[PDB]
Amino acid sequence: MERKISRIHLVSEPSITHFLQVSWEKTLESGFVITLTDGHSAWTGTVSESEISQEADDMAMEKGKYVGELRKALLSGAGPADVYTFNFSKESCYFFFEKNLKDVSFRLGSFNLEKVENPAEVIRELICYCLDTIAENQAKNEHLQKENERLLRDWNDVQGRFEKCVSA
Amino acid sequence: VDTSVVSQRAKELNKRLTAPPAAFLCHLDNLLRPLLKDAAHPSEATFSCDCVADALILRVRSELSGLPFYWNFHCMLASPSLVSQHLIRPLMGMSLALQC
Repeated sequence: MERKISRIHLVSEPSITHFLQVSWEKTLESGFVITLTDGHSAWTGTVSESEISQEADDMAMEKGKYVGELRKALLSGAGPADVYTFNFSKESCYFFFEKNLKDVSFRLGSFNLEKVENPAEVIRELICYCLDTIAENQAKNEHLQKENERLLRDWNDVQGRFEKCVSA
Repeated sequence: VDTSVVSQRAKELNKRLTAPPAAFLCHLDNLLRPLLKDAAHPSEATFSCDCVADALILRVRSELSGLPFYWNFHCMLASPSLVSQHLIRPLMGMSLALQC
């Protein structure tokens, strides 16, 4: 169960930075759970395989690149030549994200979310997951540093060893 | 075709768009001009032709920024005046110039 957090600036409220978490089981094709939050309230929704397949079919685009576009948009991993915009209608709880060209707005995806009744639980879970990831990354980095020091020492010794061997 | 029908046909062909006619026509020109001006220039521009009833449906499919872009020319048989003014008189002009 992999998760990814991203920062999105909705067009409606540019001055506020919203957080969007997307969780998928094994691959992005199998459906995902999306939770949007702003620090006080959260909305959660789910997308299954059927919905993504139908959306891909409707667009008349090859399904091999629809998943790539969704990965580049929802997960916030994209180059400088592409820009995405997200809009969230509160009353209709409708969340759609699109790709913005030069005055050529193309729609990419649209979902519907439901207001959660335990915002504190969602925020606490997000913070706890972030802290756990930070700790694991720090431990892994320390281990890698130790291994690198060991390898450097071994190479430094073997240099002089080779010097002596060639001398003899 | 004028600008009014461009938006309608764009809505019908490729949905979920929010672009004005000007940008659509600019994209169409940028796609078409390179091919017509010079050939043997791969530009991911699939062209197809069909006939239904005294009409010519010319379908062009392209990818802009990695997204589909479809357009259809619903050409109809030209009037005698246009055909003459565009092919007949110029041809005789060239023939006479070459004879001179």
